[PDB]
Amino acid sequence: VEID
Amino acid sequence: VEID
Amino acid sequence: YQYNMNFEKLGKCIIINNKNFDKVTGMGVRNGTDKDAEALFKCFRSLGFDVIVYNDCSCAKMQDLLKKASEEDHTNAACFACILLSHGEENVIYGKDGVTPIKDLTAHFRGDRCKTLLEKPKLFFIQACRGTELDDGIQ
Amino acid sequence: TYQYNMNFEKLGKCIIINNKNFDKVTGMGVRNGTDKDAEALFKCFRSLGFDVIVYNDCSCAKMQDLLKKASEEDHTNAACFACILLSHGEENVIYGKDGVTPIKDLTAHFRGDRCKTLLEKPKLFFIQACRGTELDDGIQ
Amino acid sequence: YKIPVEADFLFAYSTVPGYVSMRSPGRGSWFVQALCSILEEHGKDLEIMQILTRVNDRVARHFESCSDDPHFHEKKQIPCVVSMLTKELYFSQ
Amino acid sequence: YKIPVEADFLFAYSTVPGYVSMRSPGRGSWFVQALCSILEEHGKDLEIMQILTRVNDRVARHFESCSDDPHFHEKKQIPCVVSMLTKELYFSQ
Repeated sequence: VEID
Repeated sequence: VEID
Repeated sequence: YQYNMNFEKLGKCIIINNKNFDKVTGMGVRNGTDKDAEALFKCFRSLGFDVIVYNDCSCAKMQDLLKKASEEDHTNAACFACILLSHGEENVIYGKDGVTPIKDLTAHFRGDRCKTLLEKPKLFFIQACRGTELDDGIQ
Repeated sequence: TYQYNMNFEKLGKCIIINNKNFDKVTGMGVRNGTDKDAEALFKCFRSLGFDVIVYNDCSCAKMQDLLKKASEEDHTNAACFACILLSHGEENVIYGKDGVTPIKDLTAHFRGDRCKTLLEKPKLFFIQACRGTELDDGIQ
Repeated sequence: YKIPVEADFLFAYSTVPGYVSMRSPGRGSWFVQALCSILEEHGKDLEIMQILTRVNDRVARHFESCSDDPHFHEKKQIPCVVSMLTKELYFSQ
Repeated sequence: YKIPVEADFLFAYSTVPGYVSMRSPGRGSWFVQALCSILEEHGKDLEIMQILTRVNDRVARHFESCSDDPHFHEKKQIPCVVSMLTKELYFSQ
């Protein structure tokens, strides 16, 4: 998962 | 009228 | 799709009614706020909340009041409500002796800091300024 | 008398701003997955009845201007307005490809006194973006 | 399994960020007057967002300021509801 | 007569102030997945606050992060709805  |  | 309200109590309701302020703060008397607090007391009492009104609280008193409430046992309560009546600025509310961040008052009731209110609504009503802009309106 | 009046010739405009790529000076990485978001949102809001428009990799100036012009259009025959922002962000702020711009300034264009034809009509803003660096560990 | 620690909060602000909040010394603050009025009639049969939406409408339409300081004359106010609720909330049953 | 200039806005944030917002490179952001999912099924028959409340619930319960960085492992997210709406909003009729 990634971060905004 | 008054300010909070 | 609805919060479960089948509990022995609706819940605790804290009203913090700040009318008078230390001259150090520069803030004036909040006339009319007693009528607010009484009207709110009746309404939330009528809803079923166990309401208690605190008057002219210091920042430390407000911090302690909410901390103590978050540490009580809410297992048999459906929800929690808190009402803040005071002066303020953005993200902050006035005690009688200065300002305290709203985030710090409400953080006590986070899921990991108040297990007995987990999955239950936590309501905060705030009458206070949030800056100095005025809305002139239109039409 | 408790619902917004929806009896207009059209539902309204839906603007999607899909920011995937950023100037490396900004420190921001590629937002992989955002194209799938923009596609899903597009199909979804078109299905609702919105006139959907998708903008990609916008600068801060482009976003400000894009929304300014939309606010200056005639919405008399629309029931409402929707805008969707997909990007990086920090508190109160959203990234263009070349920097940050306040969320307040993007939405201010549609204020009652600056967009009279949307007066008394709902103005919706959907924002996918970080608002800081805190993480929620969860509980139970 | 887990639930976000910030879930299930609701903040009902008397006004929007950056803005002022008005109070009549004789009758009380605009937001509270409106809040109590709507709660008195509909506290038991409306969902909380319906209640606060109506409060928004009442503050927005029924109130306009009078002040001899023209800087504070004929001003308006809109409250601001912040919801992290995950279900609908009724104060009954 | 007059209406506040800040009235009738609604902000649907993917997360709460100060916090991070999650995105799956393969599936898209959590908030958008949930928003679209609920809108497809209930966009035409539910009020906007009911929709976003359900979005709040789905993001809060159906999602939990996986990362090789343990700093970003098993994290959660709750969205945040800010309403200055003065009426109920349905996307039909």
